[PDB]
Amino acid sequence: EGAFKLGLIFTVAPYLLPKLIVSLRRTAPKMPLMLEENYTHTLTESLKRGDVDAIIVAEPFQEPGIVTEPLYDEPFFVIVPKGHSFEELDAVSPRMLGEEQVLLLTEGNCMRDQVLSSCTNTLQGSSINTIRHMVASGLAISVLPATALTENDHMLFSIIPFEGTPPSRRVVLAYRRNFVRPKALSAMKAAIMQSQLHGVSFIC
Amino acid sequence: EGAFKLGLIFTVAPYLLPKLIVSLRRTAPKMPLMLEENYTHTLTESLKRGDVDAIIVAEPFQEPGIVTEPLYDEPFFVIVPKGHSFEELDAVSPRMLGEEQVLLLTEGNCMRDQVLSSCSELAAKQRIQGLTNTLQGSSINTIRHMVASGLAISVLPATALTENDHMLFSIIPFEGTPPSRRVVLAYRRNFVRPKALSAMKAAIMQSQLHGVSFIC
Ligand SMILES: [Cl-]
Ligand SMILES: [Cl-]
Repeated sequence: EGAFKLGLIFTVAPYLLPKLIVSLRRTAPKMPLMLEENYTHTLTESLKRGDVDAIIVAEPFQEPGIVTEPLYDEPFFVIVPKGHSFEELDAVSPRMLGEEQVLLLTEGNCMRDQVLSSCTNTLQGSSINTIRHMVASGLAISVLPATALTENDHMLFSIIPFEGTPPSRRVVLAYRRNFVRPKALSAMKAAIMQSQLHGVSFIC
Repeated sequence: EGAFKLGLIFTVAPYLLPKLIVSLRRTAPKMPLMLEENYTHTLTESLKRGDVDAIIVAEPFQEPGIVTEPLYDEPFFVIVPKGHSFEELDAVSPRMLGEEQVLLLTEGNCMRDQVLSSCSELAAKQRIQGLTNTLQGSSINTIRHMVASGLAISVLPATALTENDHMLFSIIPFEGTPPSRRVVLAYRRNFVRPKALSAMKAAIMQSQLHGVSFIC
């Protein structure tokens, strides 16, 4: 088979891919990947031009001539520096975060909106990588997507769940209505679905 | 506010930060960090305007009124899909990867040139149709996953190599003298906080990062 071109948003790509490759070898053993990571907007534009075959992005997503399929829901968690007061709380986070310094990802990341919608000087990182290590060092607190949280990273900060129903995002596969590789696409949505990504609720 | 503003290149930040954060809690346990990851040239401009207190970059680096202090050398390794011929090879990779499809980082990554300048059978392809025809990924993240998917082979910095990703591709050593990069600390020459600086170099030197040789 010949290369599928897949684009994933920044806040998803580094976490989904490792598992997508493994389950892709089950579902499309002979199909190489050509991979793009980028902002939703530049990703939509590139898919519209057929520069890229399918992209993984998140609600809200609506675009003429483009089809999306649900993949999974991914809950958010609050992270805080070691010794932050929320360390005493079980899963006590609603919008008690109005009184805290919160790092939000830069504009262009759909993750700024989805946390903002849950609850100039606004402390802000360009990425999860810089945001998690800023928090680790005590600069402030943030909100991360479940799949961005290493089992092994309670050494760096503390993950404090939201209470009740956590804010979450819906990750989806977007592709052109007129796309003409039905087998590659279908093989792709199955690798993702059989991927075994931790921390999410697959949509079935 | 006690906050030290530190910038690091893309191909360094994700691998050094976690350890650095841990060393830093011994050597400046009250110094919070503002961080930026970016391309070298972007980073230098920020250092110069004082938006950032210091930056982590690699050789070659020379800039007027900027000082650098070496931190470590970091070898490169070839990575190849599962089942690639290089897999039964010894540590055989000289530059006989002029014969292979070689993924390389996009323009703005100093790692593009370091990989190039090592080999030359590879600069040839760039001389050809290069710099857009070239087979490239903007990040080590997309590259590692194209190599693992089947797409091609590549050359990676040691500290990017998960001791537990033999699942995805195969790490092939360069024979004899591995090509390497030199990671260094750069700051303006008359920075007012020599103590902040010195705790940074200290925390990095003691970070215990794997696969590098520290420069003492
Ligand atoms: Cl990120
Ligand atoms: Cl540069």
